[PDB]
Amino acid sequence: DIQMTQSPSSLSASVGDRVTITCRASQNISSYLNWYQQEAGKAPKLLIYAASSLQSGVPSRFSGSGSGTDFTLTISSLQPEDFATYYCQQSYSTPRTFGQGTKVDIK
Amino acid sequence: TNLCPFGEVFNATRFASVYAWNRKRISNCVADYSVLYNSASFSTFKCYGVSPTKLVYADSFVIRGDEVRQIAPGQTGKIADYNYKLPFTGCVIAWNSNNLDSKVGGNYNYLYRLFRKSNLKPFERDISTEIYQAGSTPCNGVEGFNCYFPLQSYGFQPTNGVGYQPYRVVVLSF
Amino acid sequence: QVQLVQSGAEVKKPGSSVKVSCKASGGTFSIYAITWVRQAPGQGLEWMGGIIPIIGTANYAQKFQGRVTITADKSTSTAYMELSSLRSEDTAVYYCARDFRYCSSTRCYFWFDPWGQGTLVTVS
Ligand SMILES: *[C@@H]1O[C@H](CO)[C@@H](O[C@@H]2O[C@H](CO)[C@@H](O)[C@H](O)[C@H]2NC(C)=O)[C@H](O)[C@H]1NC(C)=O
Ligand SMILES: *[C@@H]1O[C@H](CO)[C@@H](O)[C@H](O)[C@H]1NC(C)=O
Repeated sequence: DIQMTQSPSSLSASVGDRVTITCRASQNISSYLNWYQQEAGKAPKLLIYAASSLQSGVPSRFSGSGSGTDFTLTISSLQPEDFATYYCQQSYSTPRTFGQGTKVDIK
Repeated sequence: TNLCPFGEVFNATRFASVYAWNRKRISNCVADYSVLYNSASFSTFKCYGVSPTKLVYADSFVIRGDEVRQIAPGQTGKIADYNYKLPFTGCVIAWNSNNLDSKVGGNYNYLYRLFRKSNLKPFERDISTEIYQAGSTPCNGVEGFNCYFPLQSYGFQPTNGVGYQPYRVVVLSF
Repeated sequence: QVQLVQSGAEVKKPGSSVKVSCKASGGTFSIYAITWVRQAPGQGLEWMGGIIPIIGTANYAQKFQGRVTITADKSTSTAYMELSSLRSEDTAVYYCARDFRYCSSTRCYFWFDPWGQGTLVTVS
């Protein structure tokens, strides 16, 4: 299977700060990485797909870059509505692989 | 004195999708084709080898507008090469069905082949769901990761440009 | 517009079975794929398996082979899953999604947009 490594496991930040999250696979997969946000009590939703495109309509709060084995997600200016967990999925195998997940915390 | 059900061929409640075509044979029928020729409801009425004023296998399906020109001998493209390959003598008749097929939210009852192992032979109808192998390694049942599900759907909807309008196409081969 | 609507919580005890489902709207029911994922309280999210109804054979993760049946009903446009031989460690929220893909040229990319609500099963 594909090992999806997601870190830091904890990213505190203030509102208006920047958040950087790393999603690296042990395998070189050119562009199948997706990022999801999960709010408390809810099913997860997609933010970013196929490495860098947005789906949610979010006003450029999330963006990122990289290819093959690596990838970096950045939060451009963290807002109150973003205090949610995040996780990576690499859509390149059966089973699909998910990372362990991370969260953005508060001061 | 005995005109056949051209009306069933044309005024079908539902049309076949490319990939899963409705092949009807017409025999023992008056060839009154003035009914199609003089009808203003049709747009394309391109006759090959036959005069349209003098003019059977009736192959019907729904295609998007940019691809209408592919239903012809000598053509290439997603439909001409992977769905419906034509060699022919007869006419290709088509009309804009936007008011029949374009549903709100999108009409997703039509499906076309995008990924194929080889170019189709004339009138070959491949109706299988076999997974496209891409070429780097056998899929072995894996989902589409540099491996592909062979067909893509195509939705039709009320707001579209010309190339995105659905067309009902009937190919009458003689 | 493939909104998925899924069933609520269930409590059947270990040794029995739990069947859950998600009804799909929008269209193109037969392709792309119905997949199920689960997560325990604590987001140890994993793929269980899924099915492309036009083929109808499914593909399962090694953790659920022989335990979970994933199927689909084309006329009901509904996703189904049933876990047999229930255990207390199976407590999780189960989710549906459609494996939507976008294709261009010779490559397609896959992601999950139409997430359901989550069905909580607590066999205890
Ligand atoms: C499909 O149905 C339409 C009716 O909606 C048929 O159109 C009629 O055809 C007759 C015979 O030429 C005309 O006298 C009528 O005035 C037409 N009515 C309308 C509303 O167009 C059409 O001929 C049928 N198609 C085929 C191939 O038989
Ligand atoms: C990673 O994938 C790209 C695109 O498929 C390829 O060009 C590159 O050589 C690969 N790199 C490694 C280390 O496998």
